[PDB]
Amino acid sequence: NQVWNIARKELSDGLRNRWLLAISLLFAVLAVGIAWLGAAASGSIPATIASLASLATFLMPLIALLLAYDAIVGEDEGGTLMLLLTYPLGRGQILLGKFVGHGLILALAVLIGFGCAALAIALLVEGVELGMLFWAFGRFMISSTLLGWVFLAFAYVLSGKVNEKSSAAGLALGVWFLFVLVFDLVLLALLVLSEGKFNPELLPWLLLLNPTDIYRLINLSGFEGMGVLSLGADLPVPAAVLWLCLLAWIGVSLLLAYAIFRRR
Amino acid sequence: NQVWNIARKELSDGLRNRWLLAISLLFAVLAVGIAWLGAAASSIPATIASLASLATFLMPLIALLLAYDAIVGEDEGGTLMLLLTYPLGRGQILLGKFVGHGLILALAVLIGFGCAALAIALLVEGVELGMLFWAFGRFMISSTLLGWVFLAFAYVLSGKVNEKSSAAGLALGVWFLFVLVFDLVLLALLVLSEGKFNPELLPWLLLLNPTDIYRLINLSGFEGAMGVLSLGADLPVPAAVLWLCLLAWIGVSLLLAYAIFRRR
Amino acid sequence: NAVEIQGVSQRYGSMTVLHDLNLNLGEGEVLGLFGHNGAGKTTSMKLILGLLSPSEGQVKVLGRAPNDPQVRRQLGYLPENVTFYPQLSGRETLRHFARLKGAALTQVDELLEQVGLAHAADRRVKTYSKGMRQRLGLAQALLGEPRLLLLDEPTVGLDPIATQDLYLLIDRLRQRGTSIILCSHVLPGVEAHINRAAILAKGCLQAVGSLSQLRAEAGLPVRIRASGISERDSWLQRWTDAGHSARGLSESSIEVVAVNGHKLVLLRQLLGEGEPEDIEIHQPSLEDLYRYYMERAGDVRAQEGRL
Amino acid sequence: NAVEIQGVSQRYGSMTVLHDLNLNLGEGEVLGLFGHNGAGKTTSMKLILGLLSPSEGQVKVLGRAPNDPQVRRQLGYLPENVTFYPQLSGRETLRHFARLKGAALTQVDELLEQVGLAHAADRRVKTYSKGMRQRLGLAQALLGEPRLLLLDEPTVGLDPIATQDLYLLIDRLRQRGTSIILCSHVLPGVEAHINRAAILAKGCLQAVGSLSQLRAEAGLPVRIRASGISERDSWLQRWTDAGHSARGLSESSIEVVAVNGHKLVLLRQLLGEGEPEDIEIHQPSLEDLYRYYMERAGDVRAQEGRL
Repeated sequence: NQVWNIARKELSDGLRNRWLLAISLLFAVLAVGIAWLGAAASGSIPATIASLASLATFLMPLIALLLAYDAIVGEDEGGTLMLLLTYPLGRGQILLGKFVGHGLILALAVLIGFGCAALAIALLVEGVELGMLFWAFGRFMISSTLLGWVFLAFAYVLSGKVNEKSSAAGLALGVWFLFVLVFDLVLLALLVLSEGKFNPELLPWLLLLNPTDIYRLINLSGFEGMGVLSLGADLPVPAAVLWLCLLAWIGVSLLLAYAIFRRR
Repeated sequence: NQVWNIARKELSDGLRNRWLLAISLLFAVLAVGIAWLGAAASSIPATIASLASLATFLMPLIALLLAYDAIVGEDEGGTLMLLLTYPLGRGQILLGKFVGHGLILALAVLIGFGCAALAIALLVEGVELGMLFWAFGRFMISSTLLGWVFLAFAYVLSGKVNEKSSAAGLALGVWFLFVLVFDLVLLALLVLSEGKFNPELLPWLLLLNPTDIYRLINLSGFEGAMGVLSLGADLPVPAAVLWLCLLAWIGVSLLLAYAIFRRR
Repeated sequence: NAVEIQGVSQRYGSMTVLHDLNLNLGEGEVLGLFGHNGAGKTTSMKLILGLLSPSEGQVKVLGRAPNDPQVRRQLGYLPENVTFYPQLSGRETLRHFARLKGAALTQVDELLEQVGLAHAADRRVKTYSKGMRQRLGLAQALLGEPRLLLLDEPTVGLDPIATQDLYLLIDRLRQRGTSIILCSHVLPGVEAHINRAAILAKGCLQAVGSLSQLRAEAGLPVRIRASGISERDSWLQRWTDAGHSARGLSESSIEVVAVNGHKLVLLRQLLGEGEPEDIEIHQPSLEDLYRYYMERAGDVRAQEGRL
Repeated sequence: NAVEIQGVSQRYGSMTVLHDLNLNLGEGEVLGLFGHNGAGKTTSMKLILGLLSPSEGQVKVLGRAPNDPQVRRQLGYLPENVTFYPQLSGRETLRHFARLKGAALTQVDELLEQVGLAHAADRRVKTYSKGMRQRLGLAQALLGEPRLLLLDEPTVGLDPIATQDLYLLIDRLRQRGTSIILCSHVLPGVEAHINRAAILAKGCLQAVGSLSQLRAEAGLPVRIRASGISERDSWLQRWTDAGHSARGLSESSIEVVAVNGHKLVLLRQLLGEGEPEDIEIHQPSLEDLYRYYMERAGDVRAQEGRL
């Protein structure tokens, strides 16, 4: 299948990006930086892992948005997108090959970010009994990939729309502001003002509308011990579908990325 | 003169920049935002301490956004090869790109700080109006003078490299260095070195970074949220000479760019 | 045979950006698509590809529809001003494209020698020139056994030696039975290597034929400088009364400006005196025909100096 | 005399990238600088602009130094590929060069009237094409009525109508008395518009003269293209038997390289036997002279149509 054959390019194009190796090293040295300063200030594991998960609310979009904002429109300025459509491909095989090909980059970024950091934590206590950490970080490594795969797909929606690489970053920095640090911040003020005509108890029953909160919802499941994340503790839904809506924010966003790719 | 004629373009080029009109207005809403809450705290010397930390994070960033593509954006754009065929000097287009970018930064703070200066007239009726000419008037002729250093920092870095993307790699590299590194390594000489390297030549260590001097010139007579600026009363130098090292931090860092541009 | 276009037309909204185009193409004949203000310099060029759909009629590339992958495996294409992925190496860029087109990987190192890129292989695409990228964009079009090439300005930025043998590479290919389509704006330099022209403007086809056909079509004069012609007077006046202009150039040379409908029979009259003595004919070129057919399309000329 | 390059041997790093050219230029002359595979053309183009220092030599522009400010008002120059200022407007970026060269501001509007840009003036330069940027970059080089131009591939991406009209505008200024230097790589086509060619290679000047001077020096074969002959194979088996490398271009179109002892009487075989529909005698072009003047110095011809 040729969807893997375009993904061998974007894996090789992603690893030779100079900025992407800089941020993923900066992700990994801050991955141990919460880990070393969370162990030397302690003596445990789930108390500091929310601060570890709060690091990945910033950088795992910013790894994904730096990697994939110039995938569709970055090949349209180069003209190779017009060349690739003359090649024996579907339109969707370009996008799904870019989504797989950028997808194994940042899957390998958290395996070099968290994987050194979590195995350093097991080699800094020696009596944490490291087999219980596999149920902790294995619930955490999968969600970090599943977070950034949404932000890969949100990058492909914006990069399908715009016509130049310079205005692609103006939407790429816009979505990283809006989803990470604005859409939680509006819900702080929406708690304190919305009580007369719009009841705030009925507010978080359908707060699937920000996946980085769902990234923070899965990483405090059973390990709460917060702020805006206490509103998800009022959910009567189980946490198993809190996985499944985050996987649903890939396929809703990829279908919007596929339909915008057919309008070029 | 030729030097105004190149500056008349660059004044009109920065006003049509879509990027710079965003974060100058983001500076302007953040300037009135701290002034609104600082008036809500009534801490009037704590207002100007907090606004100086805001311009530490943004007046280097506006100056680096304005002039990271100021020399190397002319080279890969091809105009720089054309421009030396004109009746010009090599340094005559550096000064004209300096003055033309510099008056944008003067117009950045006059639309940013000056509405926030008159934001005190909207809410604090009864304050000393005559003190504000000494208060916010110390901001306007210092934030430009920090910003003109980072312009001349940008002409050094955009003169040396030969790629517009690699100039952006030194743009945030120099923005992390003089803002969020040099305060931390001087904090590390207090904490990790325990004052055991050299105690008596601690006050000479501040002139190698303009951003603390910008914090020094605004917190010169008013003390207050200092933090890392605990050597401010330790200086045997008066604050009148603290202007002059900042003007020397233009004139060294401008003349090193003209030494770079002479062998471009 | 290779490309057959039966009366198609194209519209973005309801305005016809291409109107009533009817082309044909043989298996070895190369074709120069020339347009400047009509959209059919490029929207017909996308219509040979599967990038657009024929909204009025249908096209046939190699007897098939142009969206089948069996068509595109034997179809080369080179766009204008293409820059590739600049952090990626040069040899793996072709090794990316050979996996996509289904070409064998043994062809990759041959084609880098065939475009002269082995000294510049295994380097980044950002450290290439304009024409050094144009060798790379040529080389992906030669992948497999490409029956049809579409070259939109293939010689821009190239070396002057590298321009000429590229046409000899094309003349290697059209003698091998693979018809190409050229799309240039620089008209001298493709007119020595084109086989028939496809000049069109204002969204419609103006003229299609050979360069001998269009000078037979357009009434357009030639200049026949015949050096060394003896006796100077009766051989001068004999073209003036025959409907032509004979320049009385005083260095024993007669320059006849004719109408070229009687082209060869004056040329046989130029061997009728026995001493033609190294004559020179100046046919009107491709851009001289391009100035004609804009007036046939109604595009007026400029002033005495404008552009 | 406008340009007097006398004995200039430019080196850096003991490389000798330009070795001892003696290049003169008249007043109404138009010159063609042609060079590749080295720094021959581009450094000599930098030497006449005065932005590169003449190491061991004088470059007398109009009798004066090339870094004087008065000679840079009488000079115009168009570079390689200028994406000018993508946030500026079209009228303002030529007004920006109007104050820079010191021209009057009643010239910037009529130059956008002259060069066909007034319909797209007062628009952003990022919305311009490559052809409109070359339209724009021509107009700053025409600014202030200069006495010396320097155009470095001025017709790339350009309209083929406006490609023809630009050489009319050069010949408008050739009749004004302003010397023009072309630095092209689209060299078939400029030979109808230049007066002298200057081919240089490996940092050394190979040949300078007119095309009458180069064809008299360089003995070249003459391409006799004939289309529409009766049997194509009967002549390709005969012209190769006569000692001429003849090939076919269609099912009936041949061209024959001559020797000019065989250009005349062997052309009598073409008319009275196997009658074509057209005979187009090509002169040895400036592209053909470039292949000779390369192969005097080095760079032997690539095998079987590669590169």
